[PDB]
Amino acid sequence: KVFGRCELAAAMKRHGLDNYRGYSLGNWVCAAKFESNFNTQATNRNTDGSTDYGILQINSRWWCNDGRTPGSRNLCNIPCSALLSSDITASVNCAKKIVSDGNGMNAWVAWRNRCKGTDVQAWIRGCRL
Ligand SMILES: O=S(=O)(O)c1cc2c(O)c(c1)Cc1cc(S(=O)(=O)O)cc(c1O)Cc1cc(S(=O)(=O)O)cc(c1O)Cc1cc(S(=O)(=O)O)cc(c1O)C2
Ligand SMILES: O=S(=O)(O)c1cc2c(O)c(c1)Cc1cc(S(=O)(=O)O)cc(c1O)Cc1cc(S(=O)(=O)O)cc(c1O)Cc1cc(S(=O)(=O)O)cc(c1O)C2
Ligand SMILES: [Cl-]
Ligand SMILES: [Mg+2]
Ligand code: NA
Repeated sequence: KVFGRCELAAAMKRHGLDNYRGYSLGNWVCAAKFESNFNTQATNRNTDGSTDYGILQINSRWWCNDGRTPGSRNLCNIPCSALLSSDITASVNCAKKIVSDGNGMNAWVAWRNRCKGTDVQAWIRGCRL
């Protein structure tokens, strides 16, 4: 599934991401934009044998189990396939875990490089939230 910005902003808000650990809603929408282009099916391979999965490109090295990332962790206690669902619930809950574990949103490369210190509110303006 591919979200529009306002659609994703609404879903994320419903899932309690707005101001989660101090990060306003637009940060989460912006991160999803540059990580996955709002695509729940997005996957990207890493040089360490891990894979980044789903709307927020959560990786199999630390956060989920894909059965093909030797020696990795599964700190969100989920199959990586759950991060590829049309329903963003697993992705959102795992992202909360990543952030609340003390990693910040800085965990997300694309967010750090393209969202942090920008007008992230642009991502939600004009939406009917
Ligand atoms: O894209 S929109 O934000 O305009 C939208 C609004 C409503 C919708 O019903 C939908 C989209 C369709 C829809 C989408 C999704 S999602 O893309 O996966 O996020 C999920 C649902 C859904 O009907 C199912 C659903 C989930 C939840 S949740 O437990 O909070 O995630 C709540 C609802 C759902 O229908 C109720 C609901 C809340 C809201 S509100 O944003 O809280 O006002 C709007 C609409 C609702 O149907 C009314
Ligand atoms: O990720 S967070 O938004 O939670 C965060 C907030 C602050 C932080 O200090 C950091 C993270 C740590 C941090 C990370 C990095 S990174 O490697 O690029 O991820 C860089 C810095 C940093 O403190 C250094 C730094 C850079 C910049 S920049 O010119 O925009 O690149 C600004 C600042 C920095 O400390 C000041 C600053 C701005 C911001 S703001 O989000 O732009 O308002 C938050 C915090 C800040 O310390 C307060
Ligand atoms: Cl915002
Ligand atoms: Mg990425
Ligand atoms: Na893993």
